[PDB]
Amino acid sequence: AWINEAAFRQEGVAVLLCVVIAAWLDVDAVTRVLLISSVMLVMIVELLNSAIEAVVDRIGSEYHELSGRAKDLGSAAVLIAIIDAVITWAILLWSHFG
Amino acid sequence: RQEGVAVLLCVVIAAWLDVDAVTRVLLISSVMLVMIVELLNSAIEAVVDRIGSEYHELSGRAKDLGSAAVLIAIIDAVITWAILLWSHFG
Amino acid sequence: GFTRIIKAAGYSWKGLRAAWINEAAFRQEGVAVLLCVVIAAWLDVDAVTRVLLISSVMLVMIVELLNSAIEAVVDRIGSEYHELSGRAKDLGSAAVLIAIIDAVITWAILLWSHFG
Ligand SMILES: CCCCCCCC/C=C\CCCCCC(=O)OC[C@@H](O)CO
Ligand SMILES: CCCCCCCC/C=C\CCCCCC(=O)OC[C@@H](O)CO
Ligand SMILES: CCCCCCCC/C=C\CCCCCC(=O)OC[C@@H](O)CO
Ligand SMILES: CCCCCCCC/C=C\CCCCCC(=O)OC[C@H](O)CO
Ligand SMILES: CCCCCCCC/C=C\CCCCCC(=O)OC[C@H](O)CO
Repeated sequence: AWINEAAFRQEGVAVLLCVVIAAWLDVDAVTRVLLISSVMLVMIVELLNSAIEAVVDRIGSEYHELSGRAKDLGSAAVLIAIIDAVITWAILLWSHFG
Repeated sequence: RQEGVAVLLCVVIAAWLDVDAVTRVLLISSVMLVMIVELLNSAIEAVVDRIGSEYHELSGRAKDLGSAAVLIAIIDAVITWAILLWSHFG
Repeated sequence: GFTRIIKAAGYSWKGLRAAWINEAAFRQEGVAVLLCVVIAAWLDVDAVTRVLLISSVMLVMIVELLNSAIEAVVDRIGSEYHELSGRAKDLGSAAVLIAIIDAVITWAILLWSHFG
């Protein structure tokens, strides 16, 4: 039901492409696992974030400081996850094709 | 809890196999990740239920989203074990 | 598309800033994580090992943030004791601890192999 939204689609596709790319690369096994897991974690974390966003919104439209805060914190996690993935790919591919 | 059974076993098997430390860290973390995601999913369910037993579009949305996260974590785990065991026994 | 990023980035900054400003323990964890990343970056190890040392402490930060987000929600609903509120927090806290243990182990194991 949730898959049919422009934000999740654009997100799922990026990750999915990375997994596909990671499956084609001529890298050793552990590197391949690290390339795939890192981007999948992005998707996992984004899903939990959106889940939290849903709960907040479920409570209602009336703004509360802690409502904004839960979403910010959620967003921050997605950001750290993405940075983790960027760092992971950078280090492992530089090592490999550099 | 039978998740810890599945978990301990994965930890046992990973401990038993003659793999290097890096491989062993990945076999274990991939399983630990499923547990972290499940506990966070469960926490989100706890909150959805704390708000009300009554149905709401957004309450089900939250639960579907958390559940999809657990699934992706499980898939990540299966892929990790497949790839590493294939390579270990390659 | 461009704005989704810009918006989310700004929320992310507010989240980090809020977590930092509100708890000493969060700041101290941030210091620990940053020291760990820096050490991992300045260490004579292969790339995969470097990535594991780094991603393991990052995960700690990720689960810390998600869990604090859940706490924010619980606290938002009511200050009153409620079984499901205590439970949400208990579960979330379990998650954070596992992430931390996984990290300590990951570093213990990998640093043993390299140095020992
Ligand atoms: C060689 C190609 C890959 C290079 C390495 C980098 C790949 C891994 C990094 C990112 C993939 C996930 C991106 C998520 C989509 C996104 O931006 O979401 C923004 C908002 O929607 C968040 O709410
Ligand atoms: C002679 C043969 C030796 C090799 C035998 C290989 C056996 C592999 C056994 C287990 C791997 C499991 C990977 C998925 C982890 C997972 O699913 O975590 C549990 C949760 O999903 C529970 O909800
Ligand atoms: C590669 C490392 C990426 C990050 C790794 C994870 C650790 C992140 C640690 C802290 C998050 C940002 C903290 C912001 C600092 C802050 O709030 O100062 C006070 C001012 O706001 C007052 O006006
Ligand atoms: C986000 C969009 C990215 C778009 C990128 C476009 C350019 C293609 C780059 C890499 C693909 C893999 C290419 C290398 C495959 C490779 O290493 O193959 C060796 C062996 O033959 C494998 O068995
Ligand atoms: C129940 C079975 C689940 C099956 C899940 C499929 C996972 C797809 C991942 C990679 C595709 C490429 C194949 C990877 C094989 C492999 O070990 O690659 C590492 C090293 O490159 C080896 O040298």
